[PDB]
Amino acid sequence: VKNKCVNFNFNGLTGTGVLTESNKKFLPFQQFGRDIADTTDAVRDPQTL
Amino acid sequence: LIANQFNSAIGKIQDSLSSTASALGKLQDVVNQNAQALNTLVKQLSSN
Ligand SMILES: *[C@@H]1O[C@H](CO)[C@@H](O)[C@H](O)[C@H]1NC(C)=O
Repeated sequence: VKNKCVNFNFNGLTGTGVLTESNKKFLPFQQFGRDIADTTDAVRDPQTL
Repeated sequence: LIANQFNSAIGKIQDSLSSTASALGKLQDVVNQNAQALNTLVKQLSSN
């Protein structure tokens, strides 16, 4: 789902928030990004890269 | 006369402010301090 508060779980990585398609361009090997505060900010759909 | 001195006096302040980024030392510090504390306050989360 998108644009609704949910309890997402990515490859065991969990959390709560709203998921939208980003603009950031990871390197292919890079799995998922973060913030200055070490906080999760970006995810890569494992099934939808 | 005094007009010229005053009017010229203002002009320096512009350039005494235009380039010397250390002019606003105090204000920039206060914002700096608070920003850091929040980082420290946030960063404490990740500690067991
Ligand atoms: C499995 O994942 C890959 C890459 O994300 C995708 O191309 C493939 O089609 C997926 N399997 C199915 C049945 O869609």
